[PDB]
Amino acid sequence: MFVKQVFFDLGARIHADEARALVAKLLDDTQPGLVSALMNYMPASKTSKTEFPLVQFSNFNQGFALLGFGEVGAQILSDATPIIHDAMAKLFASRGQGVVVQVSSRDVPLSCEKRPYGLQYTVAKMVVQKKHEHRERLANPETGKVFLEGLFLRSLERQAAAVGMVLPRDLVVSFKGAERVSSVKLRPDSTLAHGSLRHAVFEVNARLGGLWSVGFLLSKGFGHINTDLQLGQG
DNA sequence: CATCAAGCCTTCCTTCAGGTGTTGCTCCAGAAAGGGTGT
Repeated sequence: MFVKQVFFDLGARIHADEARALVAKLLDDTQPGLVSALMNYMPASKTSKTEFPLVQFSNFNQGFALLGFGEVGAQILSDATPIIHDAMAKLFASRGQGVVVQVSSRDVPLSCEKRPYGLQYTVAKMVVQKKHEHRERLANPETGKVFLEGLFLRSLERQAAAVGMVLPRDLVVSFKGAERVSSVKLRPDSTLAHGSLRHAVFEVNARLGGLWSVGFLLSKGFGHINTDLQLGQG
């Protein structure tokens, strides 16, 4: 259907995972149901859900941003916005002179159509390795290529299934190359790290008309970009 | 290339003129009786 994008401006850039950690800490004391819905927690305990994250953070040049996929995530985002905005207002008025928190909103629709010609899409900060077997597949390009093709196709399929719209199942994908290889950290000052691709280029015969999320670590603002910008971006 | 506004308001009838004159029925619904005249 549609995905709603909420932009939060504080005058300074904070990273999406750091904003996720910061957002949880300020509201930990009060209103726990709002935090449970925002982070996609299970309704009983603190453990997050296994399924597709409806609410995820993203990147914003002067702050961070929220993505709510579908009507449920849009409603969760709709009820979350004033409490979170007041939380940054009190947090940034507690210290310093004070800064005006500035909000923005968009309701981006989602669409997909199959075309008989290849189309190019580039994704930045792409996490691909999460067990040892995926590290073994990444050593040889032939057996890592088909793994990446299946990962991209299953990512598109699970996002189409979670948003509630039908995706044609005759899509063919192709992967050209990635600019860099870098690690990501789950928590700061932790020895554990996950391998990741940087500026990866993919080619799909079909076209996409909105925000699309691919791969793992979707709730940390990793590996989603606006396709509607990328039609004819060059 | 996608949203982002994607109207608000308040007006939202007013006054008389809102007939006048005239027509407003007529007539006949008998049948001898005394004269003619025409076949």
